[PDB]
Order: sequence, then C-alpha cells, then structure tokens
Amino acid sequence: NQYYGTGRRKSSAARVFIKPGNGKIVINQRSLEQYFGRETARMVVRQPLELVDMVEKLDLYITVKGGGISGQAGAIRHGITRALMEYDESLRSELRKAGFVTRDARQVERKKVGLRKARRRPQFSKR
Amino acid sequence: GQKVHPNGIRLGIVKPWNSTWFANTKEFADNLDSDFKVRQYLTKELAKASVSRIVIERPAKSIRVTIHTARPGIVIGKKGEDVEKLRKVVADIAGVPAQINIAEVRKPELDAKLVADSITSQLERRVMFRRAMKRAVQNAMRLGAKGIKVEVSGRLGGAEIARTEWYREGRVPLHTLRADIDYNTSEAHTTYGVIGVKVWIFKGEI
Amino acid sequence: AKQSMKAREVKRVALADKYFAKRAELKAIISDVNAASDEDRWNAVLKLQTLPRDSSPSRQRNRCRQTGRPHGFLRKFGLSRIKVREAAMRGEIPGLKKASW
Amino acid sequence: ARIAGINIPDHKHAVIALTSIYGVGKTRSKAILAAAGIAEDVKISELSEGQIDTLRDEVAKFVVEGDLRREISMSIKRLMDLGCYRGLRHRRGLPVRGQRTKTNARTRKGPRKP
Amino acid sequence: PRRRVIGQRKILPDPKFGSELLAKFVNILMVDGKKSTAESIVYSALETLAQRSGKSELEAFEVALENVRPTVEVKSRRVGGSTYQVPVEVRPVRRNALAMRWIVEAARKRGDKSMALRLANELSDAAENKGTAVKKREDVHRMAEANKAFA
Amino acid sequence: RIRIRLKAFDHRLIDQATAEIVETAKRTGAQVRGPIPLPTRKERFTVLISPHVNKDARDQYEIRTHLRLVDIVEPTEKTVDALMRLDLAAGVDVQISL
Amino acid sequence: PRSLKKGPFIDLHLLKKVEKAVESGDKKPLRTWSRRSTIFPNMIGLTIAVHNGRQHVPVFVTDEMVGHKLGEFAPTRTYRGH
RNA sequence: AGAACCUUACCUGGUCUUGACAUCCACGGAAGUUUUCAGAGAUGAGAAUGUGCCUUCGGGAACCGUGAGACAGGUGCUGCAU
RNA sequence: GGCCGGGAACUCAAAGGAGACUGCCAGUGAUAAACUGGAGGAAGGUGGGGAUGACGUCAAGUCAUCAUGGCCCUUACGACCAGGGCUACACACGUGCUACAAUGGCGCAUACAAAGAGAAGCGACCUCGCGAGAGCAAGCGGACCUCAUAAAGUGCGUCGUAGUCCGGAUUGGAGUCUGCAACUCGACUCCAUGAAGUCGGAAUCGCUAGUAAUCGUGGAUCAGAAUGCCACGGUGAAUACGU
Ligand SMILES: [Mg+2]
Ligand SMILES: [Mg+2]
Ligand SMILES: [Mg+2]
Ligand SMILES: [Mg+2]
Ligand SMILES: [Mg+2]
Ligand SMILES: [Mg+2]
Ligand SMILES: [Mg+2]
Ligand SMILES: [Mg+2]
Ligand SMILES: [Mg+2]
Ligand SMILES: [Mg+2]
Ligand SMILES: [Mg+2]
Ligand SMILES: [Mg+2]
Ligand SMILES: [Mg+2]
Ligand SMILES: [Mg+2]
Ligand SMILES: [Mg+2]
Ligand SMILES: [Mg+2]
Ligand SMILES: [Mg+2]
Ligand SMILES: [Mg+2]
Ligand SMILES: [Mg+2]
Repeated sequence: NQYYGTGRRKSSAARVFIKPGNGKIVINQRSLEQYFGRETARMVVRQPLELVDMVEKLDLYITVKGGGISGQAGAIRHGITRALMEYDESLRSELRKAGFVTRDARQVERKKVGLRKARRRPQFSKR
Repeated sequence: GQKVHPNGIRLGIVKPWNSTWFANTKEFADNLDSDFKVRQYLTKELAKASVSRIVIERPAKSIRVTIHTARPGIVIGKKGEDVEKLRKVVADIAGVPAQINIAEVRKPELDAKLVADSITSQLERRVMFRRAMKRAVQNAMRLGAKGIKVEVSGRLGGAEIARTEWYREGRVPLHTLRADIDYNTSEAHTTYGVIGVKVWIFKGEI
Repeated sequence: AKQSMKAREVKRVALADKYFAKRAELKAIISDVNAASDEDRWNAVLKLQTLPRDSSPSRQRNRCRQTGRPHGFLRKFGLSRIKVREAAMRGEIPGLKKASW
Repeated sequence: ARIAGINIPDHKHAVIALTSIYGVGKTRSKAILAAAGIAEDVKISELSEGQIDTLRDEVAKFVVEGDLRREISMSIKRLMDLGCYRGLRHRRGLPVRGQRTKTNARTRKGPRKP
Repeated sequence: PRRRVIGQRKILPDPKFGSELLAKFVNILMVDGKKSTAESIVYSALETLAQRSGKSELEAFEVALENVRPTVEVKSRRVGGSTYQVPVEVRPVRRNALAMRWIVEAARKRGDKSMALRLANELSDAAENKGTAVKKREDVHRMAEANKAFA
Repeated sequence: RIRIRLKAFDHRLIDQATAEIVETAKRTGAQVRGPIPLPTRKERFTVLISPHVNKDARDQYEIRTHLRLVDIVEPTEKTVDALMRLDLAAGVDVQISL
Repeated sequence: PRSLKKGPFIDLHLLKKVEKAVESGDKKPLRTWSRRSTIFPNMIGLTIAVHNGRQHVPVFVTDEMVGHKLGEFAPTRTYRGH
C-alpha cells in the first residue's frame, strides 16, 4: 500500500504518499518542475531520495499548503523522510545522520512592543 | 509602579473572574457599563455591610449578582427587605430582572478587600497607622494564612513627606502564578489627602 | 473630562437619534441619481443643513463611559485604555486576561 | 523628428521619445502612438516622414509645448492677482496644497537661506 | 563572544554544482534576502568564466580565490597606550570568507552593464592577479609585512 | 440536522456545556455528530499602561472565544424539548439553528 | 473636492441673504461667517464681509472668483517674516 | 489607538448666570411631536396638536419651564502635599 | 472542478494527555556540585519566544484619564454658540518613508502565505466609468460570505548607465466620496509637470538566526484621514578569532 509521511516546515504542512514505482513526483497535481521554479527547491525535495539512492524505485504523490517556496520544499522533504522511514525503518539512521529526520522548529519570531521588528529596535539617540 | 496586578496575572490560572457572562461586541460595552453601575451602587449602599467581592452573571436576559460579605444578616436584613429593595434597584439599572444571591465570607480577616477596608476605616478614624497594619497582619496569621503583606502609602500621620510603610509576615510569593494570592486595595480619605492601602494575602498554592 | 464635556456628548447622542430618520431620507435624495430632480436635490442639501449640527453622527466623539476620556478609547469595551486595564486586572471583563504568544 | 516645434530625440523608442513634448506623458504618448498606428517599440529614427507627419497632427489634438505652458502660467497668474489663499501661497513661494511649512517645504522654498 | 562558543551554522550546497564553498559565495553576494537573484548572478558569471578561461566553473573559481586568499592580516591591539597593528595568520575558513567578500565588493565597484558581467570580469582578473580584490589582498599583505615587528 | 453552536470565554466551561448537552442527547435522541471544536477567536488588545507618555509601556490582552458545534442529526422530536428548556451555565452562549 | 452630483454648497442663510441683497440692490457689505460657501454668479458685484476668526474682511465679489469659497479671500493667519 | 466642525482644553466676538451637568426644591404644566420668522448660531418670538400618569383616584410621577437658595461647575495652581 | 456520492485515512481545528528529566553512557571533577562529549530522540540541555520586574533610586512622569489635601474663580478661572487656531515658517534637531537605480524598473504572463476584521458593518456577482469609484445586489454576526487578486519570486521582452523608461517631490487643470461643510485644513483617482537627489562631513544607530535585510498582508483608533503604532506571514544572510 501507501507509506505516508507528514512534513512541516515554517508554517507549511506537506502530505507525502510514497509507492513502489518507476520514479515520478507529482506535488499539488503538478510535477516537481511545474511547481517549484526554484532550483534549490528542486534539490530539497530530492535530498532524501538521492541520499537513500531510491530516487527511481519510488513514486511520490505529495500535497502541501501554507508557507512559501522554501517552506513548502522543506516541509515536503521532511514528509518524504517520515514516509521513507515508514517504508523502511532501518533507513532512519542514515536519514538522521543527514539531518532530515529532525523537524526544523525555526519559526517567525513575533513582533514585540516597542520594537520595529522581532529584534530591530528604533534608532537610539543619546541626547 | 512596577508590579503586575496579582489578581489579573492569575485570572486564568487560579483566580476566577468577577464577571462571568458572554456577549458579542454589540452589547459587550453595555453589559460592561451596567456591571460597573451595579457594582458602584452596591458598594455605596453596602459600605457598612462588609462586602468583599461582587460577582455578576448574566444568563439569558437576566442579571445574577452574588454579593460576598462577612455580614450577610445586615445585607439581608429583616425577612430580606434590604436584598429585595437591592434586587429592585439592581434590576432597574441593569435593565433586566435581577437575582441577588448572598455569599458569606467565613473569616473577614483573611479577605484582602475586607482587611484593606478595615485599615482604611481605621486610618479615617485617625488610628495610628502602624498599629492598624500590625493588627491586620497578626489577625490574618493567627486565623491561618501562609503569609500576608500590608502596604500603606501617603501622608502617614499627616506627615508632609509621603512615604510607604509595609509589613510582611510569612510567605507572599508573587512570582508564583500557582500561588493563590488574594490582593486588593483601598484608599483612606484623611484630612491630609488620600492614603493608599494594599493587602496581599497568601493562602497556599494550587 | 469636565462635566460640561460629558453633557455635550449626551446631548449630541440625543440629537443624532432624534433626527436620524430625517437625515437618512434627506441624504437619500441627494445621493440618488435616477430619481434626482436638480431642484429636488437642491432643497435637500438646503434642508439638511437646517437641522442642528449635533444631529450628525460624525459630531459624536465617543468617550470612556466611566471617565469621559476622548482618547485611547476602545469600541469593544466603551472605556479608555486606562479604565480597561484596571477593570481587566480586577477581573471585571469576562474572559479578558493578559496575552502571550 | 520635429514634432510640436521641438526636436524629439531619435534612437529612442517612440513612446519614450514622444514624452519629450512638454504636455505629453506616457499615457498621452501611447495614446498618440496607438491613434497613429505606430508600434510603441520602434525608434523615431526608423520612422518615415509619412509616419512622422501623422504624428505631427496626432499631437495637435493636445495642448502641448508653448500654448499649454501659457495656460498653466495663465492659471497660476490667475490665482496670483485674484488674491485667494492659493494666489498668496504662489506669491510667497510657499506650499500651495496645504503641506507643512514648519519643516520640509524645501522644493517650494529652495535651499535653506541661512 | 565572552563566554558562549558557537557551533557553526550549516550551509546547504549550491544546486548546479553541489559545492559547499560556492553556496557560501552566493550568500556573500546575496542582497536583501534575494538568494534567487544572487544564485542566477553567480551562475551566469561562473559559466562565462568557464567559457573565457577553459576550465570548469569550480576550477576557475578556485583559481581566482587562490590569488585573493590572504595569509596574514593585521589587527589593532593594545598594550598600555600602544595601538599597533599586529600581524596574525588567517585561519583557513576566514581566508575563504575574506577572499569572497573582497571579490564581491570589487565586483560591485567595477562598473559594467550587469553584476554577472561585473562578477565574471573581476573573477577573471583575479585569476590573472590584476583585480582590485587582488589589489586589496596585496595591501593587506603589505600592511602586515610593515608591522611584522609585532607578534 | 438542527445545529447547536456554543461559544464561551472559558474552554472548561464550554466543554462541560457540550458534555452535558450531548448526554442530554443519546437518551432522548441518539446519533450525535460529536462536538466539533471549530477555530477559536483570539481577539487581542494592546493598551498603554502608563497614564502619560510611556509609549513602549503596553499591556497585551486577549479574549479567547471558544466555539463548539454538536450538529445533532436524527432528532426524535422528544429530544428537542430535552435539548430545549435547559439553562445549563451562565457565560455560555447557545445558538439554535433549524 | 465636493462631488459634482451634490452640486455646490452654499449655506442657506447666506444664500437667502444675498437673495434680498441683489433683489433690493443693496450695496452695504454682507457680514457673514460662512467661509465655506462657494461663490455664486448671483453674488457677483456684492461686497461680502467674510469672517477670518477675528474680523470680517470685505471682499468685493468679481466674476472671476466664482467657483471658489468665501474663505479663500480672507486669510486667517497673519504673518510678515521672522 | 487618528485636530475640517466635533474633539478643544486656545482666542475673536455673540451670549447665560442655581447655571450645561446633579439632588432636594415650591409653584404652573403631559413631554414630545410638527412647523414659521429673526439670528451665524447660541437663542428669542411664535403657530399648531398632544392631555398620555397609573390610580386609596383627590394624587406620588417622568419629566418640562420659571422663581427663591443651599449649591453645582473649573482640562484653574501645586506630581516639591498625595 | 472535493464537483458529487461518499470516507474519518491525511491536513487542519481544539480539548485532553505523552514527551525532555542531565533520564542513560564515557571522561573530568573534592569520592560533591557541576562541566565536557556521545547515544537515543521532533526537540539536550534555562529547546525557541513571551508573560512574570526583588529592596529600593531618580521629590523621575502624570493634579489634563481618574481620585484627592490645600489654595484660587464663583453676572467667571464656570456655561452655550459660530468663525479661527492647534496644520503658521528666516531656521535647528529627533524619528521615519521614498530614493539616488541594471541584485534595477517598465510591460505581459504566472506561482506560493499567515494572521485578522465585519450588522446604521464587511459587502460577492453583474453593469457603467481610463480611474478613484458609482449603480444594482447576493451572501455573511461568519473554518461557510465578504474584505481578498499577497508581494518580493519565476518566465519572456525592453532600457544600455543616462539626472536616464532612475526618482516622483512640486504645481496646474478635471474628478470621486466621507461628512451639515474638504478655503485655511484629507484621502484617493486621471491627464499634464518631472524638483532635489548619482550613496551622504564630523559623528552615530540596530542586529548573533528564521535574527538583520528585504517583500507584502490587516487592525485599533476611525464618518473620512498612517510613511506612525500593534500584529502576521514570504524570502532569507554575514560574522562572533577572542577579551
Ligand atoms: Mg519573516
Ligand atoms: Mg517609537
Ligand atoms: Mg470623529
Ligand atoms: Mg463621559
Ligand atoms: Mg513630456
Ligand atoms: Mg468651535
Ligand atoms: Mg476645532
Ligand atoms: Mg473655546
Ligand atoms: Mg479653568
Ligand atoms: Mg515625583
Ligand atoms: Mg506619584
Ligand atoms: Mg521567574
Ligand atoms: Mg519633579
Ligand atoms: Mg512637569
Ligand atoms: Mg479649526
Ligand atoms: Mg500637534
Ligand atoms: Mg472572524
Ligand atoms: Mg523621469
Ligand atoms: Mg543577544
């Protein structure tokens, strides 16, 4: 059947279904290149599969919403990693060593009262 | 002025709200204003009735007022005329049928509002302020309190230079939100101006 | 606020709901394009300004219901920022607690 | 390349070159070009005298260069002798459309005098 | 800083060439968070460097870095009221950081039509040791040679 | 079928409200769709705490309006009076639809 | 400025003040406080004493100053250099 | 956390003095609705039509207006009394 | 076409829980506290960010939120009104916004958010208008409807380094609509105009990662009137040798 993984990254949530296949990737009813114009976004969703040299043995059906190009790509790659361990638990060790298992918890720091941004203060004058 | 209000910081953790009703923005302000008016009138009438907190509920086009007091008999009166006349005038200023329940405070010396009010009355009667503060602190500690802090500010004894005197016996952890801190204030209107009284009463955690 | 300032606000609200209907239909005549005779619109704007100025809702400056403060007002509470904070800290505003996220 | 009594630049796209006419911005320039059936991107140099001539009378529908610059000066002069607020602001070289004069206002007042 | 010792942030390598070093150079050239705009600039500039040199993008880039990498730098230090410039050996990671920064600032300054052209031109001149970035590395080596009396 | 939308400022109060109302159902009327949570409205406020001229001194408050939807379907027409006539808790707003 | 569909604004009392003024041919200044009324062709030739906050400045209405408001011809701030 | 009027506290000139806001008041009176003239508006002068209280009823009101006064009113000063 | 039947898987929502505790391993340490690594784990050590501000200090700020002692005015220092002003303008500072461009800006096409707000309110659709907006008019007290098409981004053209197709201050017309009223003294639109400015002296500020920088979004106030304030997301760095 399908091996599912959820991937979250920076307000993006991905839904990754993997199947034994000839190698083909559709995300949001679109191919990888149709969806992610960014070249570094190309790599990110490919990073797990290239690492486990399983790029052609699996077919990926992915849905993602929220966030932006890098947020969705990182969430997609995180969801692939989860589904990849669902496919084969033994692969966790190599995926963790690559740094893909960890959920990236970096989030947009809130704006603070008295601060123009999360940390940027207004210009300070001595006198 | 650098301490968070002890009640407000604990409003969701340990302390409850004094107004527990729901409204949309259309009538939220009106309910809030009428709540203020009934509390304002009730404290004015029950000044000598030793009222600690007035709880307002508004279920289904009706106002339910729970008056916590250490003198329920004086609040209720003979056969309940005083609460009945209160119910009439509370209804006609809130605009809805009213129901006045009366909660009895077991020990008035452990409620911050009544302790602060007692000190304020003493100061307005020209009781020497340190004696009033010591009596309040000792009374709470002996009826059972894990701690009490009393603070008095203003022209103490008519002194031209205002100062702040405070006594703390026991334990009063204000940074512990789990701690149940009863806090309230009162103002004595002496011949030399306003004297501010603050009372913290610690009654254990959880 | 001064007592007279509070009295001005009360009178303005009273005038604005007394003439609310007349002002509404007068503004309808001026606003209308199809059923808009040039003379008919002309009397409407002349009529509209004969009503007392305080009947216009725009002349109302909503104030803190407890103090009459004309600044830092909140529509949801009908109070100024100062009265909102002390009623919030006293627990007299339902469900309103200090926020953190 | 002598529309409206001035020499519009060559070597530039007709839209850009045409806006050198005082009184023709980008909106009028592309309106004149479309009405004259000339593509926007073509250079003025590559235009033929026939194409340039239909441009000549196309901008003749718009008050441009001297006559427009007379009426704006007429309109400002109009205010100045009228004695209105706007005229007085024009007299003193101060902002006319209600901008602040406590600070800024340098465009109307020039560089700081002290 | 005073106490807390930093573990290095990890940089994902560039897509086209899979280089850790090149990805850092894109970061050096990135402005305003526009990494996509920076990525195209150095990808364009690298391939004209390849065509106009003869080697691959990485080899051509490495040649330019080698001619700009400093070895010793000065730092204004203090003993008493001294304020001398003290020559110190640059650690290998800072050598690449300084070379990339010097190339990027030189490329920005040398006015051309495009930044990729600017970057390609300066990268080429660095390869033949004529660039302004090479000039700045000469100044640093010259400045640290004058003050070699301190250590 | 007939939907009950409950909104209150306290989530424990709303959970108690939903718990009893669906156990008022399942006896007089069964097959409840369960209390759907629905997003909670976090209406935030930011006020100046100082009486005068301390702009960076602010208190940030919020009112969390918790929502609940039960969506009781298959009514027995003697579950309707059980659902009605209930006056459960003040501070909970009950909306009756269809 | 003011929408064309709503016409010009002239406050009613001033409008009927110049009504009798031109009807009677009276030439005495019309003391008004309505700086916000637009000039009408009717008022051409009249002299209007327009308030400026302190004084009623007399403005002789001419045909040229028709689409303007009374206040434009009565500056309120007095300033002559620093 | 938002000066066109309002806000508004400023000032120019138009006004009122138990007052705009209160409570006792004492009398007369439904108030509150629609209009007109003068006025820049405040306001003043009118024209109608409204006669409801709710009821130990006759009369408390809920208020409207004059007339006495206690008083009200002050974003006036002192944050170096609080 | 989640469009339909359906399904309760998934995302998500919001309640309740688990989880992280130096818990375990190794070394160092006074056999202590603890520290340094490692494993595991989503997270490793106060994980990130808030709230939370001790005794006191500055007679710090606020009698103009409010309250208040004491003074002071009481046919005025109170009260009402229309008009002005608070928006002035030889200057000088603070804080910002927009730029001086090609990592751009102009056109066309095309992706990906979050968080909010709505009943005299938000206001689809359709029609009219170059446009601001007008009509008509559903729906929505809302995970439903509306505000509301995110923009940087990407793709393809163009410009060709010039005070320019940069910049968009002025200033003339003409218009919208909010409100009794846009003159003083608004916001917006359209046509025209196209200033200073080519990166800023002495000096000086903020920021240690989703941070800075940059890009949009909306809401409190609010009839109307943000480049301010308060929030929200999108892309996303550099560097920390060290004292
Ligand atoms: Mg961000
Ligand atoms: Mg600030
Ligand atoms: Mg207003
Ligand atoms: Mg008030
Ligand atoms: Mg031109
Ligand atoms: Mg006024
Ligand atoms: Mg004013
Ligand atoms: Mg005044
Ligand atoms: Mg005064
Ligand atoms: Mg002080
Ligand atoms: Mg103080
Ligand atoms: Mg703590
Ligand atoms: Mg002082
Ligand atoms: Mg002071
Ligand atoms: Mg004014
Ligand atoms: Mg000001
Ligand atoms: Mg909502
Ligand atoms: Mg230009
Ligand atoms: Mg830090």
